[PDB]
Amino acid sequence: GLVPRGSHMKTLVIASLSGGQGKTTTAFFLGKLLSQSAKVLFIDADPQSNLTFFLGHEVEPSAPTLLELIKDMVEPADAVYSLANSNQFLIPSDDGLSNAQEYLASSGMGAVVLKARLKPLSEYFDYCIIDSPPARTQISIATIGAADQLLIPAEASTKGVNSLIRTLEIVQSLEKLGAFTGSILGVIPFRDKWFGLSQSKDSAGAIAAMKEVAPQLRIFPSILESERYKQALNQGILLSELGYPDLEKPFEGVKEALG
Repeated sequence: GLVPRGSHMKTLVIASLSGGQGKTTTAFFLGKLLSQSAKVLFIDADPQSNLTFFLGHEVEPSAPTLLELIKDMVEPADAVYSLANSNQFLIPSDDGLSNAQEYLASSGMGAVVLKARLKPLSEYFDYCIIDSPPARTQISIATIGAADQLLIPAEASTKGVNSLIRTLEIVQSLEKLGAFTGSILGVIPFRDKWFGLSQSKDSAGAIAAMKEVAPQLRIFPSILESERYKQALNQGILLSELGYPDLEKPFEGVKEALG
């Protein structure tokens, strides 16, 4: 049973055209951090289902997940599961989430299907954090449509700059069509390589080119390349709890920009 409150749930989406463990990382640590003093709803919109795994949830056989919520086969709240933490909940994903592609496309309003599905939950949480799939897919675009704020991780590399660009053009076209009504929180570069005191010229350049391509956008302190992210993720804890609080700073920065 879900306790309703005075809350008007603010939906944040971590979206980026290309394949990146950057979104899932950013969704995990950012959600966990928001849940310190707020009620947070995680949505795992990637058919790879990592966020669901990292948050330590397993989907039982006849259990309704995101797929069932998208296809209107179940009340929204029946796809919301409680987590270990008392402030964190999860609309999971497993195997067949990709069957949502056909359903969404053929509906003729894919990009706003999820936005609709989640309205009912508006009063029950303070935040919704969506980890979107690593492609242009129907789903990909339904998450963007659902967003009040959009956060775009981008690899500090040429591939990352090109992905930032394709993502902004996808967003713009959804805005023109009326699907995307939110604003863009900013870009958060990731896999930024440093060699002690000097950063990789390649990373410095990509990040410099991000500010050029999108001078209107805010570019957050970046996520250093580091195995720690994967280590904490694996044991389901924050980076500060693992012992490396500096790495947590760029996520703190994002939290502070939502308040």
